[PDB]
Formats: sequence, C-alpha cells, structure tokens
Amino acid sequence: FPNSTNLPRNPSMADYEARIFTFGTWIYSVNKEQLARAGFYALGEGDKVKCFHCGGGLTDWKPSEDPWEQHAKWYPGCKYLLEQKGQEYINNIHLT
Ligand SMILES: C=N[C@@H](CC)C(=O)N[C@H]1/C=C\CC[C@H]2CC[C@@H](C(=O)NC(c3ccccc3)c3ccccc3)N2C1=O
Ligand SMILES: [Zn+2]
Repeated sequence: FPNSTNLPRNPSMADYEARIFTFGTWIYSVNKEQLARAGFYALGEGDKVKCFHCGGGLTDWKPSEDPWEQHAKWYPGCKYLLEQKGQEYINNIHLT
C-alpha cells in the first residue's frame, strides 16, 4: 500500500541527485530527469521504478507517458506528490 503519511519510505532516495544516479545505465526512452524529478529511482531490473516517498512502484512505461501524470494517476495519496503539484493538480488528473 503506498505511503500516505509525511515520512519518506526510502530516506536514502530523497535527493534528486541520489535518485538520478540510479538511471546511470537506463536503456529506456522515458526521460530519466522527469522520472527523478517526479520522485522515482530505478530498481535496476527492467523499467521498474519506485517513489522514494510513497514507495509506489511503476513499470512497463510507454514512450510518451509523463512521470508526474502517472505518479498521480496511480498513487494520488502520495505526499511528496501533493507537495510539488498540489491537490488541484491531482484532482483534475482523476476527474479528467
Ligand atoms: C502502460 N503504462 C505504465 C505507466 C507507468 C503503467 O500503467 N504501469 C502500471 C501497469 C500495470 C498494472 C497496474 C499498476 C498498479 C501499480 C503498478 C504495479 O503493477 N507496479 C508493480 C507491482 C508488483 C507487485 C505488487 C505491487 C506492485 C511494481 C513494483 C515495484 C517496482 C515497479 C513496479 N502498476 C503499473 O506499474
Ligand atoms: Zn510517491
């Protein structure tokens, strides 16, 4: 179950630097900057990633798909998400 509290499930991955580093060998076309910025880091197996905060896992990405958009699509309850895009952003992802 994703995290809903305000405590990062993976503290060691709270820095864009820490995270971005995991995409060192990334062979996929999904933009690793956006992924890291959206709060994800690579698990080194396939195109699987997780949110350092809510700890939600995402995989099987399509070319055009947007990290922030996805992160909100599947894990709305995430706080790190809430803090960067705000409730309004989220609500309109699900209502529309
Ligand atoms: C096309 N588009 C992509 C765009 C990101 C996509 O929609 N992928 C998801 C599609 C699949 C199924 C539903 C969903 C539900 C959320 C995850 C789940 O499947 N994540 C897994 C997982 C595995 C076992 C138990 C729980 C979750 C996961 C785990 C760790 C790292 C990466 C992925 N989900 C996805 O990743
Ligand atoms: Zn999250």
